[PDB]
Amino acid sequence: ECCLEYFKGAIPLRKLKTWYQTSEDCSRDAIVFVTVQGRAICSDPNNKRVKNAVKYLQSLER
Amino acid sequence: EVQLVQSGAEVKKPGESLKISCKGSGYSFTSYWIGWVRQMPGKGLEWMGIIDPSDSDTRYSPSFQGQVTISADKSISTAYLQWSSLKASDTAMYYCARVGPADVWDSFDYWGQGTLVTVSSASTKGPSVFPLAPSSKSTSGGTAALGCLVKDYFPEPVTVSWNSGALTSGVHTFPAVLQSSGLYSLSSVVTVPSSSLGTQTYICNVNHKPSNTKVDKKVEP
Amino acid sequence: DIVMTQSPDSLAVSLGERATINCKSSQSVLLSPWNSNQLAWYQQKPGQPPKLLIYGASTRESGVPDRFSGSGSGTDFTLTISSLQAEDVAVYYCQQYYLIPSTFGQGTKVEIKRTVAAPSVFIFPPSDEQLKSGTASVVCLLNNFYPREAKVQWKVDNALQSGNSQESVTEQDSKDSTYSLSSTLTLSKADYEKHKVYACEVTHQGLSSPVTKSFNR
Repeated sequence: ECCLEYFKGAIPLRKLKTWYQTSEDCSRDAIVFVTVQGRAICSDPNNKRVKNAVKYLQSLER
Repeated sequence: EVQLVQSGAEVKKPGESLKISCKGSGYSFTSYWIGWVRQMPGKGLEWMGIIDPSDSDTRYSPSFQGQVTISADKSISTAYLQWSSLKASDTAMYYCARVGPADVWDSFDYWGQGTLVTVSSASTKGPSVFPLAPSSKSTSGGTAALGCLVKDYFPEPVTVSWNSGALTSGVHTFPAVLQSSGLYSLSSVVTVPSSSLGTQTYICNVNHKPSNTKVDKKVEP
Repeated sequence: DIVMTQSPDSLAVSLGERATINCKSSQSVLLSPWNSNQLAWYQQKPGQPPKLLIYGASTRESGVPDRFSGSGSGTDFTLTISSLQAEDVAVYYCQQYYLIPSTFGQGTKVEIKRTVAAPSVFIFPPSDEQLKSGTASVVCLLNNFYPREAKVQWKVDNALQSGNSQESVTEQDSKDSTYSLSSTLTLSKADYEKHKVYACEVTHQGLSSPVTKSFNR
């Protein structure tokens, strides 16, 4: 249920389907992107590029 | 430089299958997405779908999903658009185009020349050429209109010249209309000096390559 | 989805004058973290593919002349041609690429404005050659008029014809900026010989009252 480590590469923006965040009980508590191929990408919630991607996805969903 | 080369015009019957192609050159083909855009006759541009040739990740417009298949073969730097069973309503120009590299998505920065697809149950047929004789009543400006009606052909196009190309001024060759028969009809007119009609010869030269048809028609009062 | 809408649908501007085309998106296309409006303008000339003119709402593509500019933000955008040149006659499309489907506006046709010119109306009876094959096409020609808007009315023995004619209009002439239109009335040889008066009635703003051109079979 938790991320073991954060993904270190570039966020593939065109491949993103959605996101969620994991529980606060997690050590590497994360924003998790889900790709259209169904892969998960474990990300630092405080990283600026992560935040920008979520803001884009939120605009699609709201 | 970047080129996208699309396959040639297609004339098909309803129910036939068709695959058209878009070949890239002069850039990294797998580095950019390719889109397909429909333009029905006299209408606007419709975004159909896009594909990432690196992994064949394909996205369709809801209007086209399940109606066409978009694919790509990266080993030959080619994208495709295909139908299993064409309908007359599929008659349109189809453009492929490259999506630019910007985030998140981008404009279409390069376009193929387009593939014209014509779907009709009609078969190849050369036209009949009828004169549009210049009126016997005198006109107000000392000018007369004459012409040729080029009727009942398939498919487009035909070409019309006058006096083997020697007469070009004052010619109007109109867009074909598609008759309820499924055959096309077109008129070409020229405005000429009234006083020439007695002595100047006027011949329309009609050519329809699909039927290998060449017709020369003299038009007299 | 985001729906793109352009206004006006058609625009006539004098050579040398400013042209303005508007584009509205049904939702914002401002990609905030990138401070870029995800909006392009394309130009399409007859028989050619579209060409990218402007992207990011306001950035001119390489090799695009300075007279083209884009402005606006969020949901309202404008394409301005500061001084219309002859080669600028085309259909202009906006497109959002904020998300996919990256949908296009419906397009705006830009043509040259000029003074009202009335059509020169001609009528052509079917040829004896055609009648021999069993069909009769009557052609009415409206030559060199402006504006494009013209009504053609077919009358056979004063009966208003319906659904038995088709018309075709030329592209704006490159030298005099007029249009020509041809209408064809098609009927069988039989129906043709049932009647006597064949009339083409033309309405156009260039004409004081509808011009009728006719012949007796």
